[PDB]
Amino acid sequence: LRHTFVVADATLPDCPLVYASEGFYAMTGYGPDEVLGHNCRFLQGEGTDPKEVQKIRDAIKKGEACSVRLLNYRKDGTPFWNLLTVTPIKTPDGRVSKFVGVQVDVTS
Ligand SMILES: *[C@@]12=NC3=[C]C([C])=C([C])[C]=C3N([C][C]([O])[C]([O])[C]([O])[C]OP([O])([O])=O)C1=NC(=O)[N]C2=O
Repeated sequence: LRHTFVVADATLPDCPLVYASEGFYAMTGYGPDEVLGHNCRFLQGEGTDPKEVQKIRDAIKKGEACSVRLLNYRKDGTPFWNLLTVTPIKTPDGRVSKFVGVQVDVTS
């Protein structure tokens, strides 16, 4: 099934995206110049459920995995439903270094 993939740097305080797959840029309409070095939340908009945004904010603080269903918006403003799974990548000393994300457009 079609999916996209990003990597966030958890050594920086606000988890900026440091790598994105070609499908991520193609699905959202943003280019690497507007994606790299930024937190993923720019994809959110009016109808994004803050209860689910909270679930990811908390899971990132606690360094746990998480899977939420988020209303996101393309660059041209049109919406799409984003099934998002965030996975923590730890160093051998237990510290979280990166977060990785699989995003599926589940608008069907
Ligand atoms: C975004 N994908 C995504 C991928 C990774 C690896 C991580 C760590 C986060 C996301 N987010 C969410 C965003 O970065 C942030 O974690 C949340 O908005 C909650 O934090 P705040 O401080 O804003 O309450 C993703 N958010 C999206 O909307 N779409 C994704 O694809």
